[PDB]
Amino acid sequence: SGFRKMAFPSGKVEGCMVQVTCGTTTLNGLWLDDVVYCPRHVICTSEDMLNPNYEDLLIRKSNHNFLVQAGNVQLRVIGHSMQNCVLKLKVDTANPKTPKYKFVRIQPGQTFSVLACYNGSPSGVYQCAMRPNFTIKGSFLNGSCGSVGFNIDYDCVSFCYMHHMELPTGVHAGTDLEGNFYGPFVDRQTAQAAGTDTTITVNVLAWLYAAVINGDRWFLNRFTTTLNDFNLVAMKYNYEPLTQDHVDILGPLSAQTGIAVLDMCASLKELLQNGMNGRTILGSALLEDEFTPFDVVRQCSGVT
Amino acid sequence: SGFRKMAFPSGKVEGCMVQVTCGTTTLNGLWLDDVVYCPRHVICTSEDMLNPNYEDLLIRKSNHNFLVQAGNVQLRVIGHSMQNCVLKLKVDTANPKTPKYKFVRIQPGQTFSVLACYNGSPSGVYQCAMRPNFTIKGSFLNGSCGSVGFNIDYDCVSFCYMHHMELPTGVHAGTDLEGNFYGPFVDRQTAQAAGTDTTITVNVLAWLYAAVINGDRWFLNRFTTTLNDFNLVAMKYNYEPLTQDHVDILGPLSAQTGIAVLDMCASLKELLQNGMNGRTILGSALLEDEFTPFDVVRQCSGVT
Ligand SMILES: Cc1cc(CN(C)C(=O)NC2CC2)no1
Ligand SMILES: Cc1cc(CN(C)C(=O)NC2CC2)no1
Repeated sequence: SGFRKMAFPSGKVEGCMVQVTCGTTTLNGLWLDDVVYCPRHVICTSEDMLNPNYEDLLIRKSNHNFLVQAGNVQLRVIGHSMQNCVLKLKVDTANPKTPKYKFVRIQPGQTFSVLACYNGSPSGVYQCAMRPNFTIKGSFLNGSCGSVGFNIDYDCVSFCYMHHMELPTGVHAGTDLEGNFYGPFVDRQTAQAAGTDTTITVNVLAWLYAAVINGDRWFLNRFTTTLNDFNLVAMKYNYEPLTQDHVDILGPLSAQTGIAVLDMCASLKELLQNGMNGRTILGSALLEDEFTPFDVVRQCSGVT
Repeated sequence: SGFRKMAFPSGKVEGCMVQVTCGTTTLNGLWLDDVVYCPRHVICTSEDMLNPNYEDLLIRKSNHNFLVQAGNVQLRVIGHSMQNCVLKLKVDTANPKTPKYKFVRIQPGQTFSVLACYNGSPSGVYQCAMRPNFTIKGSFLNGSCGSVGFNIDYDCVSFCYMHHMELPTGVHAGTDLEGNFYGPFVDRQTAQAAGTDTTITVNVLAWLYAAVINGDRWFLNRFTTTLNDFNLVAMKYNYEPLTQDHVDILGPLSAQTGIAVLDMCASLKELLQNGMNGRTILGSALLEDEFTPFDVVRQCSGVT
């Protein structure tokens, strides 16, 4: 029993983190096979970041200008290319700790673990969601650039995020491992404002199911609703619309608890309209939206 | 910027987890050098757990009755002993992934990371505190027994907790790595009720400092207080008494922010008396107490 904001064990990713330095800029790289992936930011001065022309800045850079250090051993760079907003540095040594891996582009509302790194060295691990406005709410200081987000399916690491930057509002933006930003963000130090950070409704519902499974039941009410009625209330409270696809995804939690998804929606509707009245659910005074239905099943079933 | 509930990178501990089976009971062991540490519970049936005599149960057990598997390779048990509530199984192979390590007994209010494991396999990592009633609020299913809690200082893992059991209230109790329970708990399936789960005041203050550093400042007020005045309010709200030792520990955060500790106490006093009025601090609607002053400095400074 008990329900925690749980990250994947980070060991497989720790084995992939390196330091990348270009001139005076140091950040983190991801070493998979004989390729180090890092933000193309590695080539900018902070001056450059106001209006960088990355193709033009990159002409001035040779293989030997990219210093890649794995622990306290230097890797030899034998090639480099820009793919979207990442650099791929070809090194002469395959990472011997390369796990089975994939590159995946996640959807908003999907959760993942972040291994926060500085100078190629892991500092901590925490669990994030891709927000509906394609930001994440991370913990990243200067030097954390190139830290990665990931899911693990048994022995396969799915890399979904690389950290590039902090918006003036102190929320975070980054890319998939093909170098494509999530959302409309660019790797330039300019006016970039996030859209509405809506609540990930299907995740809140999943977490309410987790609460019931773990004995927190006070919020269960005598009502039901419909998707259309619930969605009118969702819209008013800046919750994402709930679709039949979300209802289908919550089916196994519905089955395990015997609470119909639309009944849990009606409980959630009352919590939105009435508030918590100073009560807590799984030690929270707000409705948690950074657990997916898959996360709740995993943590409630003990998957390794 | 941003502030997350962050665990230590788990790789160094992942390398130490094994499966221990005795008869029909499987749980997790910690493999350091040529010793596997596991809950003495490994020898009980669930029937046994109602009133176990561990010395008597252990007479019936030989080295060959303890099955230790590291990945899919069996370790040879060449000796076994009971130390308090843990078994030490001597194996014929030193763990080649043994990190630098210490065994430490933490105080209430100290935080640590838990690597939740099942069948010797890591499932997740999350951050815990030793509660003032010597419980922890974990996420542990059947089979999670022997999962460990730890801190890391650069390259040295300090092991502070091993998971033994769940109280009927769904909170958790365990031992240090010498096999001594935190608090008054015993490894028997009996009436064990936790005392008052008070709030770790010095940790709340640390987290309010983290909030100020990260731009959440709305709760800063025009008041100050004294330790004695604050403590009258703390007692009323089931907060731990704040000592001058806690004030001293918060000194560096005081210095960094320029908010006197007693001023932050007065802000906290107003939050206790007035509530949050539906506002959040670092994305929380309650006062978080599972960050130590050391945690806040570490996460705010980017220590690896
Ligand atoms: C603060 C903060 C920084 C970041 C990522 N970033 C832009 C950097 O690390 N820049 C340094 C490496 C040249 N995210 O939040
Ligand atoms: C639920 C729950 C279980 C636990 C730890 N424990 C008692 C076990 O794993 N018992 C199984 C191994 C024989 N903590 O919470």
